[PDB]
Amino acid sequence: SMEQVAMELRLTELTRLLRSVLDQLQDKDPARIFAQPVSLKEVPDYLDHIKHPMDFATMRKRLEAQGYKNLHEFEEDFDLIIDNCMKYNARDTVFYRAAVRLRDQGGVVLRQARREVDSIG
Repeated sequence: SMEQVAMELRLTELTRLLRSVLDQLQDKDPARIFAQPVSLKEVPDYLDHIKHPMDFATMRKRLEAQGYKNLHEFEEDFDLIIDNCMKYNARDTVFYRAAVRLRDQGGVVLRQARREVDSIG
């Protein structure tokens, strides 16, 4: 149908916006602490602590499969990155600190993205 296509153009544009959002968030992690999944070869107990691992490469795969239906689902995944880190790592670690800084700097980006999503519809 013509509607199904209109719908698909909206998703494609949402994906385009979320891709730019993802790039902006990932720039706030210059150390690349959150770039890839935590290695289960190197942290073999990880899944005993963290039940829903997340990282920027895994978000990018979902994004490019147009697997995010709305900004809420995208934010859920970004929040996992931060919250998993803040639980697994102690407060006095470069990892925890990196998550706090990503959360704080990401807030600004996410704030405007929500306005753009509501605005463009």
